[PDB]
Amino acid sequence: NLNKSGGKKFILELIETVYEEILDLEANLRNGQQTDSTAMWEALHIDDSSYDVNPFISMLSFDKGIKIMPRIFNFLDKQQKLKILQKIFNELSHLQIIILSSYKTTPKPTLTQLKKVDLFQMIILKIIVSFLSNNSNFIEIMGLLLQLIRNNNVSFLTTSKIGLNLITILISRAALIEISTWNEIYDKLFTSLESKIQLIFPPREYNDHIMRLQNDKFMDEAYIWAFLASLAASGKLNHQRIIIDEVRDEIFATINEAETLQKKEKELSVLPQRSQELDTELKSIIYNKEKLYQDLNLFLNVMGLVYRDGEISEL
Amino acid sequence: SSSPGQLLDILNSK
Repeated sequence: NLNKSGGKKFILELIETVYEEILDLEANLRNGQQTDSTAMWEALHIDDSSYDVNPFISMLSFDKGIKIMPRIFNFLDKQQKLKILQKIFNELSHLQIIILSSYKTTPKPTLTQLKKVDLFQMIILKIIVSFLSNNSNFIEIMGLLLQLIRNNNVSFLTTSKIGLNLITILISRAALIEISTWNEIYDKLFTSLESKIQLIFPPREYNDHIMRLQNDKFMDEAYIWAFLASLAASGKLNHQRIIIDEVRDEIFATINEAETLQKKEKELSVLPQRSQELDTELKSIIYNKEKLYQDLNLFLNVMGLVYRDGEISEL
Repeated sequence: SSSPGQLLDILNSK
């Protein structure tokens, strides 16, 4: 709730103040003058724990708040940027974008709501990716994972596209970086997901609703298989056994979709007369068939398995 | 390291 942070008028006032401070920093920098980001940092209210929901977290409920984030990062140092990431991960369940992108809390999102989710995904996740790829050590990445696991219902976060993608980024970065602390932290994360891994795949009624609003012929689930690939890759054999068991029905459902597309391709390609529209139809079927093969193989190959010629076998 | 052996079987078994 917006009232748990000071209300709509207070947060909108904070955003306007943030913009004023960024415009001043940008003007000073452009004119080749000295810059002091103290006023801008203070206008963000990150160290402010006066409210049930931090004012920075509520600012992220608005497009204006989201859109200024890369520009904010141009004027901050490493520890300030890390404090922002720590705040985001600490209050991730209170983030409106998580509630909007979760099929559990928002089973029927409007087109406007879907656009907000795509915006947060494009801007915020690109910032997190760049920062962790360049300015983060083992302790700091481990710290962010612990912030996520200790302050949130991790299973609820996985019902959200943003939540799932944020976890994939942390896991993938941790995997690139001893073995020991990461094995322990991966296991704590695995505990919060165990018996609930199937819940990362949204219901069919949810997919239908999104597909109808976006004019999608197929639901894009590449991010789910990317998460499963990163979870499997950092896991021991026992973790992999559990993952495969929990998503077995989803593996077979994807194979069925790919096989239905292969049949459609065969039926349409044998037609003698082929207009530009039928060629568009065939190219669309082949693209979506190969997409399902590739997304599933991203997950399978990691465990030394492969889906080829209608069967899963050893790689 | 031999993960494909058992994993392929668990994917069918249950």
